[PDB]
Amino acid sequence: KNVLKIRRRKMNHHKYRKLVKKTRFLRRKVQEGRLRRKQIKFEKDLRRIWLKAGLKEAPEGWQTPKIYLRG
Amino acid sequence: ATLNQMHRLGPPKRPPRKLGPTEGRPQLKGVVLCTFTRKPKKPNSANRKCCRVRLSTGREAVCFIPGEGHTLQEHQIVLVEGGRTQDLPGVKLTVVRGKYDCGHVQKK
Amino acid sequence: GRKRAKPRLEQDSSLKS
Amino acid sequence: PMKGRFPIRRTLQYLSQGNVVFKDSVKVMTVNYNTHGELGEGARKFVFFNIPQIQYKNPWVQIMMFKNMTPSPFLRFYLDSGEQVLVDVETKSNKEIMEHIRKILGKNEETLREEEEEKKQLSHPANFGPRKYCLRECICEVEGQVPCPSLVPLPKEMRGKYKAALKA
RNA sequence: AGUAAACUGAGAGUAGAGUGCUUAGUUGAACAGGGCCCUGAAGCGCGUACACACCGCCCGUCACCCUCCUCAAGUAUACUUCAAAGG
RNA sequence: AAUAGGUUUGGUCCUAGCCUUUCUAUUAGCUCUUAGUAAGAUUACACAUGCAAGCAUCCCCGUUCCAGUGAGUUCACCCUCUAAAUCACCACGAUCAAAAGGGACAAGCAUCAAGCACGCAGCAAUGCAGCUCAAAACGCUUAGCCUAGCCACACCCCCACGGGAAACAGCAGUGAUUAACCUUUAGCAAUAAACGAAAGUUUAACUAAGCUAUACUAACCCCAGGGUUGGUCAAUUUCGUGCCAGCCACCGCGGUCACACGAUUAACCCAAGUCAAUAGAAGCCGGCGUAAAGAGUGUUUUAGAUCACCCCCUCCCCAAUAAAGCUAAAACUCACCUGAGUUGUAAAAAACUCCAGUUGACACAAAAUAGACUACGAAAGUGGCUUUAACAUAUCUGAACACACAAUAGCUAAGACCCAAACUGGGAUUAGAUACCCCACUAUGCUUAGCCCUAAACCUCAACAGUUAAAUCAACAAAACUGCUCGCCAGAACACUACGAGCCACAGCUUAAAACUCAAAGGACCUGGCGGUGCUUCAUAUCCCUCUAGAGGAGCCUGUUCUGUAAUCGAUAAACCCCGAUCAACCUCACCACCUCUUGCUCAGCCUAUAUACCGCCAUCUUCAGCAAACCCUGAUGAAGGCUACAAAGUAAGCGCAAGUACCCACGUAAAGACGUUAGGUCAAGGUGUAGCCC
Ligand SMILES: NC(=O)c1ccc[n+]([C@@H]2O[C@H](COP(=O)([O-])OP(=O)(O)OC[C@H]3O[C@@H](n4cnc5c(N)ncnc54)[C@H](O)[C@@H]3O)[C@@H](O)[C@H]2O)c1
Ligand code: FES
Ligand SMILES: [K+]
Ligand SMILES: [K+]
Ligand SMILES: [K+]
Ligand SMILES: [K+]
Ligand SMILES: [K+]
Ligand SMILES: [K+]
Ligand SMILES: [K+]
Ligand SMILES: [K+]
Ligand SMILES: [K+]
Ligand SMILES: [K+]
Ligand SMILES: [K+]
Ligand SMILES: [K+]
Ligand SMILES: [K+]
Ligand SMILES: [Mg+2]
Ligand SMILES: [Mg+2]
Ligand SMILES: [Mg+2]
Ligand SMILES: [Mg+2]
Ligand SMILES: [Mg+2]
Ligand SMILES: [Mg+2]
Ligand SMILES: [Mg+2]
Ligand SMILES: [Mg+2]
Ligand SMILES: [Mg+2]
Ligand SMILES: [Mg+2]
Ligand SMILES: [Mg+2]
Ligand SMILES: [Mg+2]
Ligand SMILES: [Mg+2]
Ligand SMILES: [Mg+2]
Ligand SMILES: [Mg+2]
Ligand SMILES: [Mg+2]
Ligand SMILES: [Mg+2]
Ligand SMILES: [Mg+2]
Ligand SMILES: [Mg+2]
Ligand SMILES: [Mg+2]
Ligand SMILES: [Mg+2]
Ligand SMILES: [Mg+2]
Ligand SMILES: [Mg+2]
Ligand SMILES: [Mg+2]
Ligand SMILES: [Mg+2]
Ligand SMILES: [Mg+2]
Ligand SMILES: [Mg+2]
Ligand SMILES: [Mg+2]
Ligand SMILES: [Mg+2]
Ligand SMILES: [Mg+2]
Ligand SMILES: [Mg+2]
Ligand SMILES: [Mg+2]
Ligand SMILES: [Mg+2]
Ligand SMILES: [Mg+2]
Ligand SMILES: [Mg+2]
Ligand SMILES: [Mg+2]
Ligand SMILES: [Mg+2]
Ligand SMILES: [Mg+2]
Ligand SMILES: [Mg+2]
Ligand SMILES: [Mg+2]
Ligand SMILES: [Mg+2]
Ligand SMILES: [Mg+2]
Ligand SMILES: [Mg+2]
Ligand SMILES: [Mg+2]
Ligand SMILES: [Mg+2]
Ligand SMILES: [Mg+2]
Ligand SMILES: [Mg+2]
Ligand SMILES: [Mg+2]
Ligand SMILES: [Mg+2]
Ligand SMILES: [Mg+2]
Repeated sequence: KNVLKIRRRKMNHHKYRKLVKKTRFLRRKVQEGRLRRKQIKFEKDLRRIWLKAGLKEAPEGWQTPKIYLRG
Repeated sequence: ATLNQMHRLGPPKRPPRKLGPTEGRPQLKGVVLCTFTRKPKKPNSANRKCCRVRLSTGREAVCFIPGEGHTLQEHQIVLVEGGRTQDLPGVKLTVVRGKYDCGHVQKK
Repeated sequence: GRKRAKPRLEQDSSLKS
Repeated sequence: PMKGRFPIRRTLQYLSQGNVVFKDSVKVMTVNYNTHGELGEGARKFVFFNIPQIQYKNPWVQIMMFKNMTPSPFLRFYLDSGEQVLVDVETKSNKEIMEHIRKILGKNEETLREEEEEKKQLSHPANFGPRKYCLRECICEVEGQVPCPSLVPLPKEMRGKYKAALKA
C-alpha cells in the first residue's frame, strides 16, 4: 500500500517536535506554574477533609508533602 | 461483538446533535454591521454580496444576501435563516428577503 | 482556467429523444 | 444473523412458551448441574433451554446455578413456609424435568384460567375513556347517539351561540 | 547505382519577368562492414500518489489573509458551597 | 435506517460519510371564501387596572381545593406498619391515604476512579475496623415524568422563625424580551367544588361566546395561490445575460446553441394553502490482513465458556534465559629487518609520513564456514566453546492502567575502548549543498548498577476448539468457514494534538477530545500516460562509426523574422521558411490615403469573425500493417480477456497491405497506403453552418 497516511502523520510529528523545540523555555515556565497550582489544589482537597470533619487544624503532626516536585 | 460485550456496553449512544449557526432555531434577528462581497472558492467566479451582522444571541456572523441587488446598510435590521452558501466557505446564514429592512428583489 | 466538466457527468438526451 | 447457538431462545415467542408457573410458595430455585457426564445431559439442556422460560414466567423467583459442586445434578426449591423440595434430575431429560416440577410446584391450568378471567373484569366494555384503557372514548361513537360536533355540526337550536341570541 | 556527383536541354506560367519549380537526357563513382551512449521502433517485463496525464502531481519555511481554538502575567467581576452544625 | 435513490475514480469493485424521497411540529415569505370542531406568550423576566372565596342565626367550616407554571428534580410505583379523613354515632371493620421501614426507579461523561466514616456487635459501658466502588461508588452536566394522569414549585434565600423586599407561573390585559405575540366577553342555566338542616348563595373551576389557516371535518353560484420544471425527481418555449449578474438539498450551472441565471411562454405538483429555515420521527445481532478497528508480550483476579471425565499419537537434543570461566580468525599496539612512501576514487583533494611490508608478541571488541538448517523462547530476542542452574499450568478464555517483561535510540554514575560512528571539523561537488562522495574524531554501540518503556514491537493472521461439506470466493494478501471468549472500531481532517490524570519519565511516555472546515477521505484492482525504467533484438542511406558530395565562413539570389512604413492576409517544431505563388512595375490586390456611388455585374453584395461548426483538397506517423461490423467463449455474466501447429477458444464479411496495373521486365521507380494521431493546414480556391455589416 501507499504511505500517504504515514506521511501526514510524519509531518505532523516533525512540526510538533520542532514547535516544542522552539518554545521549550516557555513551556517549562508554564509547566512549573501548573505544578504549583496542582500542589495548591491538592492541599485544598486535604484541608477540606479535616475542616468538614469538625477539626479546626490539621491532625497533630501532619504536614502535607510536596508530591509533584521533581525531588 | 459478543453478547456479553453488547450487554456490558449497552445500547449505542448517539452523539449529541450539533447545533448550527442559528443554534437550533429557524431564524434569528440581526443588526447589519458592514456590507461587502466575497469571492467564491474555485472553480466558481463571482462577487457574492454578503454582510456581517450581530445576531440577537450576541455573536457576529457573515450572512449571504440572496437575489440581484440589495439596499442593506449599517445599523439596519434583518432576519437571517440557516442554509449554507455552497461556494462561500464559512457562510452558513442567509438574509430573508422581504423581512424588516431587507426588501424583496426589485423585478427585472 | 476553463472549466473542464467530468466526462461521467456529461448530459445526454438519447433517452429523452 | 442472530449471535449464538439456538438464537430461538432469545425471542419473546420462545420465552412465553414456558408452561411452569410456580405457586406463590416458591421463592428460590437452585440448580446444581455438571458440565460433563452423560447422565447429567438433561440437566445441562434444562439450564440451557428452560431456565430462561422459567425465569420469564416467574420474574420474582430467584434462580441460582451451581456447576460441578456435587457428583449428580439436582434441583432444590425453597418455599416461603421454610420447606425445601429436592428434585433429583440425574438420567432425566430436560422435558421430563420441566414436566416434573410443573406437577409438584406449578399452577394447574384451571388456576391460571381463573386469573385470566379476573383480569378481564378490569377492562369493562361499557366504560368510556382513552383508547389505552377503554374501547370507546365518548358516547358520540355509538350509532344512534348525537354525533360529535367535530364531525357533524349541531342544529342551531342545540348550540349556545344561538340560544342566547334568541333569549337576548 | 545508371544512384550520388557533374554537365546539357525542354516545359508549365507572363505582354514581359525566378539563381524557383516540373521534366528529358549525357558522363558516371566510393562504401555497404562493425556497433547500441544517443535517436527511434519491436518484443517481453517492472514501478507508479500522474489521468488537464512529468510542461504531471507535490511537501515545508516565510509573506498576506480570514474562521476557530489553546496557553497565559496581573487584576476584576459573578456564581457555587457552609447551619446536613454547636452551646 | 426503506422496495430504496444521488454522490469519490480515467475506469471497476469494495468500504464509507453526506444528501434525496416519507411523516409531523414551529417560525418566515407569498397567498387566502364560509361553517363546525380542536388547540393556542418565546421568556420561573417585570407588571398599571379590574376581577378570581365564600357560606352561615353569631360558633365553626371553607379559602390547605380548583386554576397555574416546568424553575428544581430519581419524595411519583410495590410491600410492611400505621395516623388523619369518609362511612350520623361505635366502627373494633371497610375505604382512602401521610409519616416511618424494605424494594424498585432518566440521560450523557470514567479525561468524575477512588469515596473519606461512608460499617458491625452490645441492655449499657464500650469494643471491633469496618462500609461503598469499573457489575461504575463518589462526582459533573442535561432534562419535569412512565400522561385516565403524576411529580415539583408557588418572587428570592433548597426551608421561611427571620431577612431581602413588596411578588398575575389564577383570568383578561400590558411592558420589556424572542424567529415565536388570542378578548382588559358573558353567565352561575349545566357539571364540579365550598357552605347551609334546607329553600338556596358563591365561584375568571367551568359553561357558552370572541380572536388566530396551527390542525381536523364539511362546503363553495361566484372567486387560487405557492413552489417547481439539468440529474436524483413529476414538469420549459422564446429572449436577455456572457465565469458577470446570479443559482444550487446533493451532484453542479454561468466565457455567445444556458432545458440549471433573469424575464417571458408553457408545463408539473400540491392546494386555501404553498413550502423556505429549523427541529423531531426511522440507528448496535455490523465489522477489525490491506478501508476505522486484534491494542509489543505473558499471567491472573471476580467471572464467563463447553473446547474440562470419557477419548487417544512428538517426553529428551538443536541458536531460550542467568552466572562464571575460556579463545580460533581478524584488528590495535610494540619490537627487529627492509623499503620511501602510505591512505583515498568515476576522478581528485585533504589526511598520514615515529609511514608501509614481512615476522613475533598481543583484547572488558565482534562471533567466517556449519546455516541450502528452521530450532529455542511469552514476546522482545537467541547462531564461538565449557560447565552450573534452568525453560509455569492435567479445561479453556481472562487487563492501556494490576503483576512481570519488552529491539534500537536515549538518560544518571563508574569503567573499557579494537573497529564503526550521529554531531562537529577539514577536502571535494553544486546556482546553493547545513546533503549524497573522501578523511579525522566525539557522544554512542561494550561492561557494571540504575532508569526510560518506544518500533513497519508486523505472519500487517487475537486466544482456544472444530470442519473440509456446503456458496470456493467483492479484490489482493494467506484456500473457505463454524463455535466460544476477551480486546477494539463506527466519514475525513483537526490528532502519535489540546486539557486532565498517572509515571525515577521534566524538549518524555501512556490515556485522549472539542471548536472551525470539507463531500468526500479510503481499500483493492484495471487501463492509459510516464519513468535520470530492466532485458533482448533491431534500424541499411540508417541511430553511431565507416563511404561520397554538400550546408555552416565569402558575395549574390530568394523566403522568413525583426525593425521600419499611412499601407494586406495565410503558412510558421518535426509536418513553415523559392510555402498558397507552374510567380506582385499598372493590373493581379484582398492593403494605405484621398474622392465618388447607394436596389448597387446578380430576385444584391461582404477576401467580415469563427478551419475550435464544416464540405472540398491535404500534411503527418506511413521509410507503418493494421482497422473491423456481425457472432462465439473465458473471468461467478466485475472493469477486462480470447495464443500455443505433436496447437490449449476463437470464427470472421469488409477496408488497408498484398495482388494487379503505369513506366523499359517478373527488377526498380511511380502510383497506392486503411482506421486512428496532431480540435494539424486552408472560411483568402470555391461552397457553406452560426454570428455580424447594409450610406
Ligand atoms: N477494575 C477492577 O478492579 C475489576 C474488578 C473486577 C472485575 N473487573 C473486570 O475487568 C474487566 C475490565 O473492567 P473495566 O472495563 O471497568 O476496566 P478498564 O479496563 O477500564 O480498567 C480500569 C481499571 O480497572 C483495571 N482493570 C482493567 N482490566 C481489568 C481486569 N481484566 N481485571 C481487573 N482489573 C482490571 C485497570 O487496571 C484500572 O484500574 C471487566 O470484564 C470487569 O468485569 C475489573
Ligand atoms: S368526542 Fe364525543 S362529542 Fe366529541
Ligand atoms: K452511499
Ligand atoms: K359555614
Ligand atoms: K422542569
Ligand atoms: K423554591
Ligand atoms: K352553576
Ligand atoms: K433543477
Ligand atoms: K563464529
Ligand atoms: K512485517
Ligand atoms: K503502465
Ligand atoms: K560551406
Ligand atoms: K478540414
Ligand atoms: K471557403
Ligand atoms: K463562412
Ligand atoms: Mg498536518
Ligand atoms: Mg440554499
Ligand atoms: Mg406561515
Ligand atoms: Mg383513624
Ligand atoms: Mg410514604
Ligand atoms: Mg475503562
Ligand atoms: Mg480533558
Ligand atoms: Mg429545567
Ligand atoms: Mg412572577
Ligand atoms: Mg419558597
Ligand atoms: Mg395571565
Ligand atoms: Mg405560535
Ligand atoms: Mg350538605
Ligand atoms: Mg373558545
Ligand atoms: Mg460540487
Ligand atoms: Mg452550457
Ligand atoms: Mg442565449
Ligand atoms: Mg430559470
Ligand atoms: Mg487500518
Ligand atoms: Mg497482535
Ligand atoms: Mg503498537
Ligand atoms: Mg490465561
Ligand atoms: Mg495484556
Ligand atoms: Mg480494559
Ligand atoms: Mg503502550
Ligand atoms: Mg527497553
Ligand atoms: Mg545504553
Ligand atoms: Mg575509526
Ligand atoms: Mg563541509
Ligand atoms: Mg568512543
Ligand atoms: Mg562482548
Ligand atoms: Mg521484530
Ligand atoms: Mg487474548
Ligand atoms: Mg473520525
Ligand atoms: Mg510516537
Ligand atoms: Mg502527547
Ligand atoms: Mg499534559
Ligand atoms: Mg553562407
Ligand atoms: Mg508575411
Ligand atoms: Mg499567422
Ligand atoms: Mg492558422
Ligand atoms: Mg507544427
Ligand atoms: Mg490601383
Ligand atoms: Mg499593385
Ligand atoms: Mg472588402
Ligand atoms: Mg483543423
Ligand atoms: Mg513490381
Ligand atoms: Mg509516392
Ligand atoms: Mg499496393
Ligand atoms: Mg487548429
